[PDB]
Amino acid sequence: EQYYGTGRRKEAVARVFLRPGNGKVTVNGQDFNEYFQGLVRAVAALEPLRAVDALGHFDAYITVRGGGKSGQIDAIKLGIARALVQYNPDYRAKLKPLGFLTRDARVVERKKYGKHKARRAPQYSKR
Amino acid sequence: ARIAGVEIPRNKRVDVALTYIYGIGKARAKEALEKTGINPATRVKDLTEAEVVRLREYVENTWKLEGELRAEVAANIKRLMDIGCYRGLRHRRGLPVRGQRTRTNARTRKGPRKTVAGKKKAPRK
Amino acid sequence: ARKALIEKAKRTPKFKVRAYTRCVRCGRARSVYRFFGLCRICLRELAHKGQLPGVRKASW
Amino acid sequence: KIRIKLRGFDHKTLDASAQKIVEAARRSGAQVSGPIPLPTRVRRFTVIRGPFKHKDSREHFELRTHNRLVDIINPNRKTIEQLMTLDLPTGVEIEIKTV
Amino acid sequence: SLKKGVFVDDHLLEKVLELNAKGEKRLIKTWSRRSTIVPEMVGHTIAVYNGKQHVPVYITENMVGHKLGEFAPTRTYRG
Amino acid sequence: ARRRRAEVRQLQPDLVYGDVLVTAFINKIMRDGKKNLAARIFYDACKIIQEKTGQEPLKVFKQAVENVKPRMEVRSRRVGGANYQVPMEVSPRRQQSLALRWLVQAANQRPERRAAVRIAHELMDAAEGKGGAVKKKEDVERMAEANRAYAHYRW
RNA sequence: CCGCCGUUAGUUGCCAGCGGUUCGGCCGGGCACUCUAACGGGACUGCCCGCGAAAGCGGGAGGAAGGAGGGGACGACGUCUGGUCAGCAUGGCCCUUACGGCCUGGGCGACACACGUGCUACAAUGCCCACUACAAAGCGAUGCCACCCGGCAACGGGGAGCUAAUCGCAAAAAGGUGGGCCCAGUUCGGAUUGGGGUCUGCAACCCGACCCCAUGAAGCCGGAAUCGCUAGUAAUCGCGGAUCAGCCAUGC
Repeated sequence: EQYYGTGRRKEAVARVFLRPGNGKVTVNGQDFNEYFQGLVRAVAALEPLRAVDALGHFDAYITVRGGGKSGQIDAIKLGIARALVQYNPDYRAKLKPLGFLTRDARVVERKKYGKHKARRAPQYSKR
Repeated sequence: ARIAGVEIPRNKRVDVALTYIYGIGKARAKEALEKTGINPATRVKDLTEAEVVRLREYVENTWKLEGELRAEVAANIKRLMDIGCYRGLRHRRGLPVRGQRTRTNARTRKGPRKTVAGKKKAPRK
Repeated sequence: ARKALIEKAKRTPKFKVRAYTRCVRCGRARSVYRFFGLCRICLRELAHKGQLPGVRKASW
Repeated sequence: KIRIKLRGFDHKTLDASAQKIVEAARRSGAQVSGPIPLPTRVRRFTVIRGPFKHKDSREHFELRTHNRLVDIINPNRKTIEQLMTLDLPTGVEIEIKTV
Repeated sequence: SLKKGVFVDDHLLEKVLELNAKGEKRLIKTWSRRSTIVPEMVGHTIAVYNGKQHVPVYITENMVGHKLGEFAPTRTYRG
Repeated sequence: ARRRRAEVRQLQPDLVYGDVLVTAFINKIMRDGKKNLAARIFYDACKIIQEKTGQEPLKVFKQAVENVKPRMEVRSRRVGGANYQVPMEVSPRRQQSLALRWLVQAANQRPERRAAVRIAHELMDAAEGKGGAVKKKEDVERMAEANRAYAHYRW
């Protein structure tokens, strides 16, 4: 009845609620196709739905927040993947080498005090 | 189909083609084109002499352009160089007015940089 | 001349636009973090030599 | 009906005290809404290491300021009494308000 | 450029108010090359300071009312 | 580099047709960050291109890719002083890679208005062999067999 | 620091489930969830297929995480007798009815030029308008400065809150929705030049930043060379902060 799911990615945390039903999603206040009318990673975030073809089995209400829209979206992906696992661990087993429960190592990392953008030094003169 | 100083833009959005012109930018443009009619969108190949004429009736019958704006500035400058205020001093000597940085820059008001001789670089290495 | 500069803005002279800070344990106003009134090098000597609560060699 | 604000430095020392609050207050007073933590506010600063004026050689330092918060219901005698007589910060500071 | 009311110098004020009341000399020296130009002096030879020495200049008409030191050169060598 | 033979690394499995070629192209067009601006340009493109002809996009696309696939290159070689131009048969990775990036070059030249038409025109012309980058590819092949001498003197 | 799990606590928040509901958590109500955080855990090539005298290399399972997890702080014995006494301390040497005190004024802002390092464009992967999303990080009751009245605004008048997860600085921007430009110095671009002003400050001459009426320069992507950089990195995108009255801050 209450298939809760968590999903974190890049300065954003997705409070993903999955309930049983239609496999249709209304995210944070706007429709899935309307909130996310810009990045096609939207439907890509629904990859777990398409992974078990459950884009019709289980409804969803979402509360993802933080970062930028993209990171939010991918985080939602992790969330959807994690909601079914809690209530059906037969599903995590078939979804591991698919890369669904392995995470990142990213942020716009701490600024350097010798270079502009960490990798960007002052250009070098020599003379 | 003319106005002043033999100026005709020909086939374009009116007010833009007008902003192309000396002494008047977008502000004055919209101002005139909103006090004396004419919608901005209309291209000029479909005009009529009436509003052309009365537009030119807001143009010169009010402020000043071309022949004056240059002459006025010129007079003011003749004043800046009448007692020789620091400003007019630097008007003569060939530099900007701000008095900021001319040590390496200042080539927007006095031609290309003609290298003296470098004055010979020491061992900076 | 160095003795004057410190006694100068010490006893309040005229307009607010002439109030330079001071590392009172060295004597300078330049890059003096006006939260303490301590210059760069000297804020560093005091902090280094441990005489400061809650001052941390950042590890973040 | 009691609110208390806590501003301390050293985490270990402060927390054991912030524990000593809610713990012993759960005795001398009734229910003590445990130390709902307030983000370690930090006064950030930067400096150099060498005096021979360069544009290199720099280190970052943080004034790490710990915040802790306490809420209490309807108070008692004993609370006031014993929890006004003792406190050993030897550092940390405590500032309270009964809104 | 001061919102309302302009900025000048009242030492020159005390000097000039009794200078106008007569129209005495041609010696209106000023070791204060700051104050904005104020026409209320009938324009006499402001023998102002030049950072280095007391260099003069006459004030006449067209100068509507603009600051002082820009007329005391103070900068040596020209280019 | 030295101790290392480096490694490979995955390409974003196209979220429309599920191929690596697609995203490699996408990433070429992807400028200054916004992957989806330029990607949108190429998908708009693919829709236009698949309107113009009677076959699917990956077909025309792959045919163009084959019209590239630069099988031989020319590097630099020491000879105690003089310079050699070593004509060597590539690893298909760089073949297809700079096939997509030189595709992108041909698109850089193309004087078309909106980008979609540039990319489109390019894929057509290329798929036939009338493409700029394809032409280029065979020209660099001419470079490869012009120094056929150097094909026996490599580094 | 950040990535997962857990114990530990909810005036941040939350209908996740109910209610009031001005269908804004706005309010009872809860604190499961978010976060915030005290403390721990958790992954070692432990294991599996294989090869190797080994080191260990290739695949696989497992799992939040792999086989240094993405980064730090740390910079040896000693060198370059580099350099800082003008940040300091300090020896030595020198000034003393002054190389010092006071101050007004100007000067480090000056200029025929070489160069570094930074910024902003030469457009159509791009600019202008409206429209509307999604960041973190911080400073702020000797301060941060909103909400209304004004105005083109800078900025000022009434001044509201905030000793501050509860109020504020504050508005992110790229984007993307609808339209307009049309490859032309091009509504590209903003230096320079004139005049109108407001703030700050005693006061913006030599010496300020900004709102505005006017020009709209040089430039249609760059010689010889030289430069950074292996991924959330180049690039792009905005900001807080700090010294600081304001302010040349594109710097850091």
